[PDB]
Amino acid sequence: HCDMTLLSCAYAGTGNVLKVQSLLGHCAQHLDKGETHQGPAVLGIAMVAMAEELGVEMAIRSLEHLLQYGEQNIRRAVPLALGLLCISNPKVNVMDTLSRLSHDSDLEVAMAAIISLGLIGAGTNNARIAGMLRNLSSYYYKDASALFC
Amino acid sequence: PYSASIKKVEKEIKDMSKKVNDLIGIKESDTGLAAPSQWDLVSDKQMMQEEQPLQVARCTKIINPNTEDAKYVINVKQIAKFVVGLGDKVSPTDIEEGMRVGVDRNKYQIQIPLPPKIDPSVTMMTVEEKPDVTYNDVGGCKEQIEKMREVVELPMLHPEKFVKLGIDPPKGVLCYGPPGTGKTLLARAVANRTDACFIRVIGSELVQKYVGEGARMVRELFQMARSKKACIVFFDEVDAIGGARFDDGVGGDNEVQRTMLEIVNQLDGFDARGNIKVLMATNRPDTLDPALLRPGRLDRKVEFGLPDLEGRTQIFKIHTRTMNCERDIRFELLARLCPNSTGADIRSVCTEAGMYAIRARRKTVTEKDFLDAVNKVIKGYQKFSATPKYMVYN
Amino acid sequence: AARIPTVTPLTKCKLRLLKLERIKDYLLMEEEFVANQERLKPQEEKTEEDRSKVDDIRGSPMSVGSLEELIDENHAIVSSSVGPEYYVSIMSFVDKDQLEPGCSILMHNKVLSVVGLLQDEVDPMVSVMKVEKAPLESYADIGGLDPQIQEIKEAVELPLTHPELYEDIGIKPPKGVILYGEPGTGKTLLAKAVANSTSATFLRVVGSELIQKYLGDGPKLVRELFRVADDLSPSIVFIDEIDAVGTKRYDAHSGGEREIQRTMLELLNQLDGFDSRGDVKVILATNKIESLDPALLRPGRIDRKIEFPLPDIKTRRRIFTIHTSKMTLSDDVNLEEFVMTKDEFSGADIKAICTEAGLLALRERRMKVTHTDFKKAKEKVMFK
Amino acid sequence: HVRALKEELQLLQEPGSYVGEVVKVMGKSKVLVKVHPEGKYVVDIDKNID
Ligand SMILES: Nc1ncnc2c1ncn2[C@@H]1O[C@H](COP(=O)(O)OP(=O)(O)OP(=O)(O)O)[C@@H](O)[C@H]1O
Ligand SMILES: Nc1ncnc2c1ncn2[C@@H]1O[C@H](COP(=O)(O)OP(=O)(O)O)[C@@H](O)[C@H]1O
Repeated sequence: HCDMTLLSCAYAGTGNVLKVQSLLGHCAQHLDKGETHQGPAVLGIAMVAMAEELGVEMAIRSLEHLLQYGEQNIRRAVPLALGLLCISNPKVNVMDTLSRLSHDSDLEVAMAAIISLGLIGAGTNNARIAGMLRNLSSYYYKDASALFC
Repeated sequence: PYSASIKKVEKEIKDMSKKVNDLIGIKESDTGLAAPSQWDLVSDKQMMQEEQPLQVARCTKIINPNTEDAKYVINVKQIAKFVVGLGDKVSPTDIEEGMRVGVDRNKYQIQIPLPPKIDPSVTMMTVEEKPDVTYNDVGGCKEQIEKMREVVELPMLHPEKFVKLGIDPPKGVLCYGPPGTGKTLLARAVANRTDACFIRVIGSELVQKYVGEGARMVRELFQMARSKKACIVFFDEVDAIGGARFDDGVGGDNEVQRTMLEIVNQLDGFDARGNIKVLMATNRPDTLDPALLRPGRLDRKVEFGLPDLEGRTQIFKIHTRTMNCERDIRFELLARLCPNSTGADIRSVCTEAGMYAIRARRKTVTEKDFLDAVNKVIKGYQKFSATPKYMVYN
Repeated sequence: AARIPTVTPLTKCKLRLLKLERIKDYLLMEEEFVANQERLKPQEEKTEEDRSKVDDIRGSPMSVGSLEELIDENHAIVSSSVGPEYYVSIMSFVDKDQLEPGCSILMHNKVLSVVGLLQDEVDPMVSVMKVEKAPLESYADIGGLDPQIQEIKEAVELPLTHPELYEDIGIKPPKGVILYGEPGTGKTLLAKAVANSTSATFLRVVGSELIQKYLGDGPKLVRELFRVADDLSPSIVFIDEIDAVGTKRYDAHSGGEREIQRTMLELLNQLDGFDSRGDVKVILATNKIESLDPALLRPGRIDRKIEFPLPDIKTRRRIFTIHTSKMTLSDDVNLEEFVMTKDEFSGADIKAICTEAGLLALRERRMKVTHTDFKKAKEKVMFK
Repeated sequence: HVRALKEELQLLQEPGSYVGEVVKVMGKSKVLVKVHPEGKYVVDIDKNID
């Protein structure tokens, strides 16, 4: 965890493709229950990719692939990483992915997607984000934590 | 500068992609085989479950059961008849006499019921995809549109007024007019408009070879319709299925009479079709038999003719909704320059105007271009024009 | 296979290199993920153990059946080739995309479960009408008229030339072009150029071929031609000799006039029926259009009208200079002498005269053709 | 000769051989031929046939 966090913060905003590939390879390794090391790797991938628009797009595609094939920890981390990639930039594809994720059975993934949606719409006052947040609040009336998020 | 540096790297990656995909297995092109990553389930258990668990249970036809007991009768169309019984996984209320079902391949006992055979001859004749004809694209027949909707859509759109009013909704509609006057262009509209199933019976799609092999198709179509909740069966070129009975001397032109009679019977009387609305379209209705056109089977007799003065303008406005033409064109002058032309003629005029404009150099249509196109489509192609020989409906 | 269709870069920009590097990285990650499955739990060869187990599970002897319905949930209803209807289910390798009536479904030999599909390589109607090779040379071999060469090009090839020009104008290609002209006008010669230049599938239909002997057959032939051409690919199907719809009466067909009428109605329906035929073009020609059914010509079924007149006195020169390109003719005669020999010498007349002159030169085994050979061919051609 | 003759005793004991006419052949020794009264089917090939 410490090593990957250091590597991520070190190369954040540098766009070095080799480090992104190394992080992806680290994520691709199936790990026994107990290791939370994948989430920091995904966040570091997002941090390295934020620098370039092409980097942002390839990171979004890789995050979609990881979500399709990722573990529970990777599934929880992907919404936060993709929200980081598109802060204050409501890209329609990312918003739709977050809308799909916010209805996941796992509550933690739901709150992660909700927080990513809030981050993406921060300061833009997007009507679509407000509407989907209203729909989620209506859905999650019974859950206190989900309503809080 | 590094022209060979990038092309070689790309070629290496492209070759390696196949060199690595061949290591999992997608090759060995078969003749109807699925992907090894598509039948994986049946390897030792699923195959031993998809195969060892089940039996063929060949399907056959039932005759009737015998009272005082289960006493069901087994009958095979091509194998043999036999006294058999159903399986332990069936109910005794559903013992339909004359029902297609399979019996235990060994026990010769019906273990699974089945729906009636589809007779693929009348199963292929379902729409399954509405045409791209919308209401806004069939302008020029507003009164006919309202009349057709009152029979196909309005009665089913809000089935509360008709019950409160206390009158049975009108039964069907026949659209007979000069050729090209917009019959199919509206039938496709009806298909893409409502949601109830629409069956397209091409007037030639009922004349079978053997004696009576055609009428059976009518019964099959009628059953496939009555099977669903609500159906609207649109038959075109209804002038072919049957015109009338005129037998004299040697028996001729009679077989079509049997087909027409069978179509009428399934359409009227003896527990009629009920929740099935007919929408026919003849182009030479002069020969239609008195019985078919008699009210109660095709009550509505809407007619679709040539737009007089404003129909042509509406056709020009609709069929030209996606043509790059000069805004200073006077279409109404064109609608007045076509004394008696068909709507398909208007669409062809818009097309020819597009072609002429694209011909030499222009990028947008010109009023003079549409004028020149009219001079050829109507004033030049008038030799046949298809109108004079069918205007009298004969 | 269809990994990435983005080639818009078409240059040495860094975007193309970045996309290729990302694709390579994704492929490497997938390969690494897949390799560990065998490294940790191979559990089998995965190359031949699976194929052998499939062969030993599915009935080794697979029969030639016929699918007749659709049962999605591990079931299917078909008839045994002997005749007995079967309730064979779906197997693991079913790949149920060809679940249509007629395709033979291969069942097991032990339990007769669906083992394999039946690859179909027949298409009898299409084959009895599919053009294999180009008929003739380029359009330059037609010669003389080219009043329809541009028109026919716009009607057929122009849609296939670059279908954005008609797209940018906001219209679709013309419906159909019917080539009517004097007997031997070269209409078939026009289809020759259409085929030699054509790009998509083309079907040839003999005019009498639509009228069959058994009642109800002709409509079936028309519907089958429509299915074959449309269901095969974008096509240009020419039903030559359309006048044979009712002009000629034969005793082979059981039905009388109400059979040619039914065939014509079926053809009209197939041309402008109640569905989307797709991207299919029709080019038919006739020599006696005075009797053709008026409904089959209304704008909407056959749109473009093309008339072919006899070769012009100025066009006759090009026709002659064309049909005699490779002939070693002696300079004794001048073609213009026979150019006006016939008052109404059609295009076929020039070819007949040239062939007769060649034959006459052949009878004497001479090397060139003399004026007398042409003189003797002219009388034998026009005068009979 | 006698050993053969006694061998034909069991030769005529085994079941006969059906007649076949391959309408279409398939790669890797696949055969779909016309059964006399039945039809066709998918099968494999023998060990010593080109
Ligand atoms: N009122 C209309 N609005 C729009 N398009 C129309 C109209 N009338 C005819 N058309 C055009 O007519 C064509 C389809 O109608 P179609 O010619 O098949 O009618 P029809 O009377 O069934 O012909 P036929 O009886 O000869 O088969 C299309 O090109 C369509 O755009
Ligand atoms: N330049 C030409 N113009 C017209 N016809 C030509 C020309 N050159 C050759 N022909 C002849 O035209 C005929 C093409 O068939 P076609 O005239 O359409 O027959 P039909 O009219 O009987 O269907 C052939 O006999 C061919 O030799």
